[PDB]
Amino acid sequence: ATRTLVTASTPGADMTPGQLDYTSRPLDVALQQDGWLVVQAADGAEGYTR
Amino acid sequence: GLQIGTGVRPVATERLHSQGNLSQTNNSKDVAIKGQGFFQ
Amino acid sequence: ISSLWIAKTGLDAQQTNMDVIANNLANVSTNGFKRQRAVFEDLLYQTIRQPGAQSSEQTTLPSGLQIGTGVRPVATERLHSQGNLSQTNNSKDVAIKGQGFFQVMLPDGTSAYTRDGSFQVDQNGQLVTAGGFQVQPAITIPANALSITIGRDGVVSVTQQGQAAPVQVGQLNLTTFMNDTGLESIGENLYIETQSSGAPNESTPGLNGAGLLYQGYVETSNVNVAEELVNMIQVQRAYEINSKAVSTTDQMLQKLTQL
Repeated sequence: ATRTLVTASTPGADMTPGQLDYTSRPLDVALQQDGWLVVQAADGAEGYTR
Repeated sequence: GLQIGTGVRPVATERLHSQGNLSQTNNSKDVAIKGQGFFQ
Repeated sequence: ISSLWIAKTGLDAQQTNMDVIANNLANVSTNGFKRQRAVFEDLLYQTIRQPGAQSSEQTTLPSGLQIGTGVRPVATERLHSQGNLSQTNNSKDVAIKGQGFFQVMLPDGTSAYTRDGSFQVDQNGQLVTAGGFQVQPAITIPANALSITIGRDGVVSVTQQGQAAPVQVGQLNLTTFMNDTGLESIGENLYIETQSSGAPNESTPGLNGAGLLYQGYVETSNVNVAEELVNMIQVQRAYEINSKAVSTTDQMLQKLTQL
């Protein structure tokens, strides 16, 4: 057994918080380290975003 | 672990409700209020 | 290639240090802020050939190969020094002389400790911090108050229309920790205790090694720009050097793969 192929793989993501800018807009929100806002996706089930 | 900051924002602006100096105007209808209170 | 994976760590360390410097410079005018310094620490080494001793009186160099791994940021410590005092002439500004933190009740029940003294009266009279969070010892101010005074040992009193004598309305104690460097910091100039620092102990000012209070003054941040500029220059130069290393190893690898 010598041959060994390689296939690319992608884990989920990196949830490192991004840098945020102050826009002074009254309804622009920034979350916590591990916070998520919930929205209603197209299919009906809720989804999480930042 | 360690912590990294992200910046600064202004949060509030406060007024100094102190007592200012009085200047005379010799006008019979000029009123200077000394202390606390407001005209409605 | 190991060279790329080492220079990547070098560049990341320089980037994080630059971010720390930028954060220190950005909020230089905020009150009760303490500067941060990031300390780095090298990773472990791999010994490929053991340095076998000779002791043959040949004055030969030791023959041992030991490769490094890179650099990581290990900690970011804040310097808890006494900053300057700036006078705002406001009757509800308190500056701490020495060590100690006021305690604030967060909305989710927990308590956070802050050194920034800028208090305002709410609609109900309760003393709150700029942002709406209220002070834990729950000091309240009656209406129709001529003037509010705060003692040097955290006793707050007020004067009414008459009676020719002020009436106390509360006590303003403060908490202390054994190792104040290890407090996890969150926004609104808030700090919370963790396992790194000891359990807080509360006391009136002037006792148990706690600082006094000055009314009408606030404590400015202890940021020294003269060394911040130097650190920024050094960070830039080190980043450029690591970029040069990346370019060199990429060029030699390209030459290798030419054939």
